[PDB]
Amino acid sequence: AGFANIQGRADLSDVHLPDQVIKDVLQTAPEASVLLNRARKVRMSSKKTKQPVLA
Amino acid sequence: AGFANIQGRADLSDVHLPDQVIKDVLQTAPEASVLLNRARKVRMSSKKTKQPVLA
Repeated sequence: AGFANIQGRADLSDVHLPDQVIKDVLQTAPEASVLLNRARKVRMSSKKTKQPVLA
Repeated sequence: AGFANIQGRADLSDVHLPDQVIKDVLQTAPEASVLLNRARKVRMSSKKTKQPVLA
């Protein structure tokens, strides 16, 4: 054997030296859109809308 | 003999002419650390911590 022997990290399986886990995801919140909040909103009831204009 | 004699400082022992002692040590009080107060604080239970991230 000799004198150099010491217990190391690599002598144990990962089950006995587990990483601590933080359960929640590190993320920033989903950002809201510009046009769907600034623009005037109308319900469409057809694929196309028509309006007359003075020209 | 003579007229020249007078009692000097050097004619007494240091026991009888003591310096006054102020017992309290002159010092400024210990400062606080920056990161141990400013950062967010968590208790670790293993050499490593692992967290999931949106990527």
